[PDB]
Amino acid sequence: QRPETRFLSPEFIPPRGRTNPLKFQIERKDMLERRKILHIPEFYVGSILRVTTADPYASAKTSQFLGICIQRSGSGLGATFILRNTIEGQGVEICFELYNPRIQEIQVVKLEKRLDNSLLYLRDALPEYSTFDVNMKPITQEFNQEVPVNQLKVKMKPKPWSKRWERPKFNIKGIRFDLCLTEEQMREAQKWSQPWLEFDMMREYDTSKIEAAIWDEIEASKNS
RNA sequence: UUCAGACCGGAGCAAUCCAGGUCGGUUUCUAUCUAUUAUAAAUUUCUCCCAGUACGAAAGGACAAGAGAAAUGGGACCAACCU
Ligand SMILES: [Mg+2]
Ligand SMILES: [Mg+2]
Ligand SMILES: [Mg+2]
Ligand SMILES: [Mg+2]
Ligand SMILES: [Mg+2]
Ligand SMILES: [Mg+2]
Ligand SMILES: [Mg+2]
Ligand SMILES: [Mg+2]
Repeated sequence: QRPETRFLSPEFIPPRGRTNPLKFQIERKDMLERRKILHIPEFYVGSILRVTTADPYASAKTSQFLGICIQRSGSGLGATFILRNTIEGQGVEICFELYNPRIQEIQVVKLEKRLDNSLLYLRDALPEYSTFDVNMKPITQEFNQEVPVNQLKVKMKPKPWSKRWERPKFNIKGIRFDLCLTEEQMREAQKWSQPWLEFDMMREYDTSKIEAAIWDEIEASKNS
């Protein structure tokens, strides 16, 4: 059995603006020129990575970092992702540019999908979830063609949290809300819900034409 | 401060009073007329040097020239970040 679904790195998806499509073919040709030197592996928010940077100021030019991918955003050449880790008890985040020429090797130790598409809420979660072993070895993939969905509820510090996570606009399934909240506050949070949004139709973003076109563009670019 | 209430010194037999303190106390306008409603052509630090040299018995110790960084003020703009 060969389950086959093509994972397109999220920054090959052009934004909704009215920008002239000529711009996007340029960015694509550049970042696809970049793909051929530095190899960029798949990963998702929740997946654990280790990046090697060229560091001008250190003695060993290589700087090593390891953490969770908390969120990604961008498009074209300006793609970025954010790593999070606790070193010695200090919470540390880094923002990396995917296509930046300073980055030498990216390495995936654990490929994983956690329930929410961004976790900034690991800021208010207890220190365990942000801690990782600097030296852990890459734990490989069995080619199940199923990226494992780890459903893990989290514990949080007492309020306030850097954002209000209980409220509907965030759609957080990952947080454990029974232990961290009271019924009153769970009714409060329901006053900000906007039920009609999922049914808004016109607010929906259509892709697939573009998907076919640019995927064909990537095939065509690998061939040559 | 500056009215109406109120205490506390004091002054008056009192009513009341002292540019003496203290607490409290309504801030109204829908613009008729005149006036007016975006051109540009930078300013300042602090470093780095020079040169620890010129200057003085030593102790302390420069400008000028030349490379950098900022900050503020003009004019803009969202690839990223952040809202
Ligand atoms: Mg905050
Ligand atoms: Mg009296
Ligand atoms: Mg009052
Ligand atoms: Mg008063
Ligand atoms: Mg007034
Ligand atoms: Mg008029
Ligand atoms: Mg008016
Ligand atoms: Mg400015």
